[PDB]
Amino acid sequence: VDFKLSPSQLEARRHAQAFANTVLTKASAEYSTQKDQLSRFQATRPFYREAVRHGLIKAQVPIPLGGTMESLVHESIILEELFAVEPATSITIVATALGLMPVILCDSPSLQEKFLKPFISGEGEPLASLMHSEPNGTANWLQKGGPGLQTTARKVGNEWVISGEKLWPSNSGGWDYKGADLACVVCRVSDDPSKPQDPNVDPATQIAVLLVTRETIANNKKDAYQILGEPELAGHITTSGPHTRFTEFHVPHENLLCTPGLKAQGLVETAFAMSAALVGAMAIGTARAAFEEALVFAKSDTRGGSKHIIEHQSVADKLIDCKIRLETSRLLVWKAVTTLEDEALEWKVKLEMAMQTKIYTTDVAVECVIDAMKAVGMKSYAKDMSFPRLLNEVMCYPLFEGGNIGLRRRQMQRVMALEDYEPWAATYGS
Amino acid sequence: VDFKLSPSQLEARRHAQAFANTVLTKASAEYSTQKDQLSRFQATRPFYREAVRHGLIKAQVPIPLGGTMESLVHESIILEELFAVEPATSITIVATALGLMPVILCDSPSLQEKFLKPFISGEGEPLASLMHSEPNGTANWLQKGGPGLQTTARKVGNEWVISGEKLWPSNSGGWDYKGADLACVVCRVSDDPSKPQDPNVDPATQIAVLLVTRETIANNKKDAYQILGEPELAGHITTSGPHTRFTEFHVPHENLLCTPGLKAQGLVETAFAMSAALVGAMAIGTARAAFEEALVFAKSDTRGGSKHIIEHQSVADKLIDCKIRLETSRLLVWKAVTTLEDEALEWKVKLEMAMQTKIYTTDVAVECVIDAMKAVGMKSYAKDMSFPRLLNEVMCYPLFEGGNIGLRRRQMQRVMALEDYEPWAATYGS
Amino acid sequence: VDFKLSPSQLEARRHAQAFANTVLTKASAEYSTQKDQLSRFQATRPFYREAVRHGLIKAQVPIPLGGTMESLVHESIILEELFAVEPATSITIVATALGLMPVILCDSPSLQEKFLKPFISGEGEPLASLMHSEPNGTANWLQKGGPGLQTTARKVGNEWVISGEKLWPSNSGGWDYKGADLACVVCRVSDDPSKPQDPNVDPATQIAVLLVTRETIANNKKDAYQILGEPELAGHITTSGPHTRFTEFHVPHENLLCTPGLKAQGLVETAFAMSAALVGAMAIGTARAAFEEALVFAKSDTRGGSKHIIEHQSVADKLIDCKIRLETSRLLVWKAVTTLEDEALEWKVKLEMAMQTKIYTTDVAVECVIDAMKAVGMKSYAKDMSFPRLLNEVMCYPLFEGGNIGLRRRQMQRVMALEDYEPWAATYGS
Amino acid sequence: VDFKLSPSQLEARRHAQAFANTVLTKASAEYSTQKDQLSRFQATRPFYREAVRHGLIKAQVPIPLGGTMESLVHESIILEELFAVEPATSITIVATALGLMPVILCDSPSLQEKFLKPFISGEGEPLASLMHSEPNGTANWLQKGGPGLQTTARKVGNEWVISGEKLWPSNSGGWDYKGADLACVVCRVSDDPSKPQDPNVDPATQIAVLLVTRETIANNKKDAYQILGEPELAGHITTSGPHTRFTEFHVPHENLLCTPGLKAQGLVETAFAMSAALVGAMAIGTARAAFEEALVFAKSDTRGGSKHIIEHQSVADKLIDCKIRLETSRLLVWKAVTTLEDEALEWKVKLEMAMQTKIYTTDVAVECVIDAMKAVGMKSYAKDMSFPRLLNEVMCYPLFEGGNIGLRRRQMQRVMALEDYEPWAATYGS
Ligand SMILES: Cc1cc2nc3c(=O)[nH]c(=O)nc-3n(C[C@H](O)[C@H](O)[C@H](O)COP(=O)(O)OP(=O)(O)OC[C@H]3O[C@@H](n4cnc5c(N)ncnc54)[C@H](O)[C@@H]3O)c2cc1C
Ligand SMILES: Cc1cc2nc3c(=O)[nH]c(=O)nc-3n(C[C@H](O)[C@H](O)[C@H](O)COP(=O)(O)OP(=O)(O)OC[C@H]3O[C@@H](n4cnc5c(N)ncnc54)[C@H](O)[C@@H]3O)c2cc1C
Ligand SMILES: Cc1cc2nc3c(=O)[nH]c(=O)nc-3n(C[C@H](O)[C@H](O)[C@H](O)COP(=O)(O)OP(=O)(O)OC[C@H]3O[C@@H](n4cnc5c(N)ncnc54)[C@H](O)[C@@H]3O)c2cc1C
Ligand SMILES: Cc1cc2nc3c(=O)[nH]c(=O)nc-3n(C[C@H](O)[C@H](O)[C@H](O)COP(=O)(O)OP(=O)(O)OC[C@H]3O[C@@H](n4cnc5c(N)ncnc54)[C@H](O)[C@@H]3O)c2cc1C
Repeated sequence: VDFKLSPSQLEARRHAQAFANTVLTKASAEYSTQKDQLSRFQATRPFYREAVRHGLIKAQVPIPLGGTMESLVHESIILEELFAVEPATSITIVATALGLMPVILCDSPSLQEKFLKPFISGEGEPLASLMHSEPNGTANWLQKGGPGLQTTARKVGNEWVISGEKLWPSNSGGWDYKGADLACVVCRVSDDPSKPQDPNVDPATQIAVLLVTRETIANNKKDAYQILGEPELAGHITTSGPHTRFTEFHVPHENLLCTPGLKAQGLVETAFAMSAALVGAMAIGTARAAFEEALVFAKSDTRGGSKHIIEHQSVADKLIDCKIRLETSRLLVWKAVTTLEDEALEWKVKLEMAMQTKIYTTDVAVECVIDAMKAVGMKSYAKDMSFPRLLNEVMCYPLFEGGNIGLRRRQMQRVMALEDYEPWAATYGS
Repeated sequence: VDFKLSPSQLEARRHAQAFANTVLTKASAEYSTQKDQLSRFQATRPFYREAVRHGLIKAQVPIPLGGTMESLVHESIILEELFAVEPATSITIVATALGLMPVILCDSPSLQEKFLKPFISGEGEPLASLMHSEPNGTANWLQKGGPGLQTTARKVGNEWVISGEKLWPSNSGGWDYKGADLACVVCRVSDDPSKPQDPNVDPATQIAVLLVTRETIANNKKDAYQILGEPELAGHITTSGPHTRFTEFHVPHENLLCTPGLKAQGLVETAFAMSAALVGAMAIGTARAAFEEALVFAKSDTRGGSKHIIEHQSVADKLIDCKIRLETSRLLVWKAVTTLEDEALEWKVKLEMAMQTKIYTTDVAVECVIDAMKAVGMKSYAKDMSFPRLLNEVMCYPLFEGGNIGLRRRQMQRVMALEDYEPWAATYGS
Repeated sequence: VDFKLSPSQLEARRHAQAFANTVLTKASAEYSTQKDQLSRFQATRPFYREAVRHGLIKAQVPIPLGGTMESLVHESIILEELFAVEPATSITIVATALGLMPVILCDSPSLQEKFLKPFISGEGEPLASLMHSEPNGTANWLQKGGPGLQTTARKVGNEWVISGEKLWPSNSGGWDYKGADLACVVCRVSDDPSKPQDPNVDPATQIAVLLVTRETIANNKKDAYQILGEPELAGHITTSGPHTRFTEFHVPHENLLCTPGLKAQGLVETAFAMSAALVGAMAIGTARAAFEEALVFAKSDTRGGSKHIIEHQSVADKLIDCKIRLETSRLLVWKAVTTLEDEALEWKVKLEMAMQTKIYTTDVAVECVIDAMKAVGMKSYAKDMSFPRLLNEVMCYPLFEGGNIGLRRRQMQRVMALEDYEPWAATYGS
Repeated sequence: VDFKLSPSQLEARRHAQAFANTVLTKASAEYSTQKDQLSRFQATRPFYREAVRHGLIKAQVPIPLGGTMESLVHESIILEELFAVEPATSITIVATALGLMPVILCDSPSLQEKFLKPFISGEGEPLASLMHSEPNGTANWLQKGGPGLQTTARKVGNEWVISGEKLWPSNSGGWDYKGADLACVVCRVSDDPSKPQDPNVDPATQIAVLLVTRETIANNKKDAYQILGEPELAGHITTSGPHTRFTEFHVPHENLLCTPGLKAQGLVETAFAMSAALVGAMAIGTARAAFEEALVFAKSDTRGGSKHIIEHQSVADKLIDCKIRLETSRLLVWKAVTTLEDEALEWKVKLEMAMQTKIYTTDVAVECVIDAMKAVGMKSYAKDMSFPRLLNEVMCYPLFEGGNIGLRRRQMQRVMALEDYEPWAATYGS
């Protein structure tokens, strides 16, 4: 046990720091004049282009597979620094890394080689998307007896036909609504999309993931793929996770990521449990910019009295608590990622640790922005301070990458319920 | 001890709902299409005009002073209700009420007759503002040995000369930046305003209130009253509370609301204690809107599953916690306004109850919207639900109207520390 | 609406305070010297005797039925003052009250007259118990599908035969293990006590309540009613709430309280809803003792510094939090028992209000004792202060009178899920 | 960054579980029959004897000093295992670790060799005690202008003369009230103890540590050293920390630990910072006992339902919240201790980290035990579960070892207020 950072870990951080200040700081002058969600997301392209030009997309892909990813701790340190300054574009890198996951994670070197190609290249503006989420929601997608997913696939010849709607998956229609360079569309296999799911089949056995690229979309009727809309979001106002209708959408059997069933759900599960751990780095960075603006203010403004605000017990108390949450949070994300990475542990041990991390860090970052604001007082509520932005931004986190109430709390409840559950396995082994 | 409502109480409510539904829901369509705080405030003018026509401004003024205000519970009921639908305009009404309070509460019938006449007339869109807050903060305005207010006043012959800046005062510039129809400006008396407050005088002894009209400003040089700015706020985006610089600004002695010193500080303290209790009705309206939107969703939505979202223990739990916060908060606000109205009670007993009320109800309203958003899940985060508006608006309450950390917890703590403190005196008597 | 107390509410307070000061403060000299739960219960008899002689057992039966109960607001006020000083004996009174409740609430003049007679006489030390609780739990006692209560009854000729175990019912074995003077035993009906509950009959349809007296027990065989043990409890170390076995226990049909089924369940439910609301007065008393002990200490102790510790903002903050929780809880309790007494309101509005009361008051009393200890510091942890006793006493409340996690939040949740639920009905009617 | 345990960190754990299971489990039979705090402590003497025989006292001293302590993380893992089973004796081993710390931390090799001999011995029952706390309190001992420590020392010839009272220091009177084998007595230097601390001198410059053995006490008159009492504690009922008076108590110059003043104060600070960090492991163990007992219950108990109660979202949510707290706590304890051992790091940085750890782990473990009791329900309140023991044990943690409100938060506030404060020095370097 050791918490020291190697020189490569410190360079990643200097690097992510330098990119956030020199490039990210300028994003806002471009997007803030834009009209609606997409205009703002599009005003973001030059900065994501830089992100690739700085090698940050290549760093989403492990070295065995062509990329420059050194570890998940490196990745945790980079996201925290990025989010600490500007979640525009930074959010696009992460959506893209999530998009690449189920490939990154498969049995097929040829799929890996085929699909990872534009991201590991160092040029353009390539975008991935794990399209799981729907208009009718997903907390119960694996429930025996229930509607299951409403994006369905049937096999017609040597292709697959997709029928169904998706909502929220970031990046999913690219910069232009012609689609994203790669997108892993998660489906339920239904021969007849007019049939309810069979209440007697395990929903997990019917999962299929089907890659879909700008090519697939194009080799298809102009209306087999339409963008019905784009949510106007409370914060993260430069992201795109549109409403997408699939109508008789043809995709080649070669684009099938793995056997449908338990193996396809495994990859979606594993992808999502990784992003669950990494997302705490996003919360950390946001709440960290809250606390740091609050700290600098409290150490330099006396608010009409004789001493700096930090000298009031109640002010220091709010700051102490933010600090505590940030520190315990970080420790937990690093603990989580390192546990994911450890080949000796069973999956369910790694999954329990990831759910904890997602739940704790996202919940606690909310508390941390709000205490920061409360300590600054009325000033924190005017837009010449970061706080109105941070507050909207920070509320995404318990909600997204699978909300705490619906998904992550249940996934951890299921694991704890198991006969052979070991609460301390990630620490004390066995 | 009795909680049943009277006929006038039930009608006050039916009337406020009818006005919020038929008039206030139409406001968004007008203010949304505007680019800056001030435009969005100006766009609200017709709704304020209807409110006067509906009696609602006249009902900010006590019956014996010519108004129609029936009781502070009547006021409470109406503000919850207005605030459960649309804070735009609603917040103008309550800011006019605060602005009218130091006149309401003074003991001079000729000043009352004169200055309250516009606001009981049934006509126009007259605005009032209590101009207290300052760019440097006010948590410490009564600190002995501190700098004190930065708006000072001095007597020159037969008039008063205001110098310095105000920030945040709702409505203070008016519809058009030529002033509110009535402003009570709170100033610290200083002969040489470039010399520090004397460390040796109780700051409360130097407080003056000066009434400043559209006329007083019209009778001064153009650069003697300058709006330097209008904060862009997170929520309540249709309010106005500019940054105003008074430079050698002449007020007539007949505009002095009373003799400078402890009586003047006392009128201001009593004004902010009353609004400290009432602001809980605002908090409860905004959180009720959250809890109700969530509740209706939880009961009409299975969120891809077999059963309505409310049949899940963790979902019910959040809704239960919100309900309880709403319930306890309303009880407290009614308890507190009823306390303020009790003649048999010492002011310290009334002060303490009003501070409790503001702290609790405002803190817990935030918890309430956030818990509602959580139970609704990802959908609560897009702007075709009310939540992203509700969240930004609720964060105002702990911060504004004297912030809890700096102002109200300290006012309460001064009373608790007094030798003669009777914790339960509002309940069980002296 | 009104919070002013009448002269008899003031008197009731005066009288409960004088009783607690002059009588209840002496109990501890007697019981502390004792070896087990029961001897501590037994050492408390002279104090219950004084309770009876001060008319306090009679004040648990309403005037229409021959007792002196003035109103549930009166009751609340007495409970607060008893528990503010001494829960021993105080607990026995409220347990007697609960055990009388189903006779009180049954619409049957001959039963009322026969069974309440000892409790209105102002003589002896008669005890009553409501025997619902069981060794295997009771949160799921109305679950269709489930095993249901395991105290069953069957009618065998002109009489009823009880077989099963009860645990936790206060006072149930009387002073001497020969039985409470009146016990209401809730059973599930099964003609064959070895058959599992029929999973297609709604459990509420099978509830019976049988009245047992020391005479019913004496006309049974010795081994038909055995006390199997007495829990040694964290706090309230002077209550008896035994483990009881019923083996072939013979009860006269005419000791049957009402027709088995929904009417019988409905009686148990009403009794428990009323104690739900009144138990908040207990939680308040205990929490209030803690707060008032910390307050007086904060106001007189400098802790080796130069000011009373109440002048430290982190000290003030905790006591402010305690005051807020006490104040809200009391308002809530009075709202609840007032709601319960309203004939115009339907059952579910009342039950929901009561559940809300039990949940909030009992959770938040814990926090209020723990924060009071943190305020005082080390010294709170030693038995020359009250805090050790209160700590253990306050933690009963979330758990007993139907726990919040499994009983009260489920009852409240079931109400909130009905299509015809009106959240604000107890406040603004329908 | 690495979280994997070394084979000796694993053996430390095994060794500690073994000791606790085989030895500590037997203490309760012995101490439970004893009728006061000292009697209960005395009953423990055979278990501390066994702990010395297992080398646990020797493991409290670093290797270069003739001890067997391998690292602070080993120490943390050890104390977690002792406290997860039984704080009796365990509490004495850490109290002795603390009493030894001023001596271990001093820069003086022959004083080490002399005073540490009996603790690295492997033999007897030697006790140490850090005697700092006083009847009047210690949160403000360092306050310029305040009263200061009420235990004072003056130089007389070649001896020091102690006057005043200590309260709470653990083990301070020995097994028999003739004193601990080594007590470090913290005094304020004063030539006339009847005269107030000089308000113009920095309290930290007047600090002296005198080492007092059974010999030092033996060489004095009977009434120079006297135990005036022994607090009866809520929890930790077998530990001793008496009320001690010193009256003209004479200590030799060779027993002064170091030069009075800032060097001496720094030795006290350093020792209490180390315990502040390590005490989290005590808190983790108590809260873990609670979590684990409830988790077991939850997966074996249906509570008359048809499913194990962990199957209920509300129950699981409780256990999830506990687990998060214990996980985050442990990470933070390991971070804190590792940070203290970092020679490359500045003291402020180590200090802040240790303060954070104490505040979090000891606050959050109270919540953890209370949540666990809520999940188990009525049953947790009876003394045949371990919860009544845990509940009183846990509430010591936020209070003892420097309370969180008075001491630990204030220390952290002063570091955060420093101009050259680096929030992340411990994670990211300077
Ligand atoms: C910026 C942003 C980016 C996003 N990026 C992506 C992306 O790359 N890929 C993608 O797939 N999605 C993405 N989303 C969606 C995101 O992951 C959501 O978390 C996902 O929609 C699941 O949402 P939900 O947890 O609210 O569950 P929902 O199904 O919408 O359920 C909502 C609520 O119902 C309740 N509930 C439902 N079922 C249960 C139950 N069984 N038990 C208890 N409570 C229950 C819970 O309160 C829950 O909060 C994005 C969203 C945003 C805002
Ligand atoms: C919608 C809206 C309407 C408004 N309407 C009005 C109005 O009608 N009239 C008017 O005058 N103003 C108005 N304002 C301002 C509002 O009343 C503010 O609450 C007021 O500016 C005081 O803010 P503050 O409590 O943050 O104090 P500040 O003095 O600005 O200090 C801010 C922070 O410093 C810390 N702090 C400072 N001093 C202390 C201390 N001694 N102890 C502990 N902590 C301390 C606290 O954390 C505090 O929150 C309005 C603002 C808004 C958004
Ligand atoms: C099991 C056990 C073991 C112990 N072992 C030892 C030991 O080995 N050595 C030893 O010396 N002591 C020991 N004690 C004492 C222990 O370390 C206490 O923490 C110590 O007495 C200080 O307590 P306190 O923090 O409550 O400070 P106090 O000075 O007693 O202050 C009490 C309260 O006053 C308020 N307060 C006072 N000043 C301020 C301020 N300036 N700002 C804000 N709030 C303030 C705070 O709420 C604080 O909680 C032990 C006690 C126990 C129960
Ligand atoms: C001082 C004292 C006096 C008492 N007086 C009486 C009395 O007069 N009469 C009487 O009948 N009893 C009495 N009892 C018992 C008391 O009312 C208990 O509340 C009752 O035993 C039920 O306990 P419980 O809520 O924990 O339910 P249990 O059935 O014992 O359940 C325990 C825990 O399991 C979990 N759980 C079980 N089912 C569910 C579910 N469906 N959903 C979510 N979680 C669930 C919850 O976390 C719950 O807290 C007394 C107890 C004490 C300590």
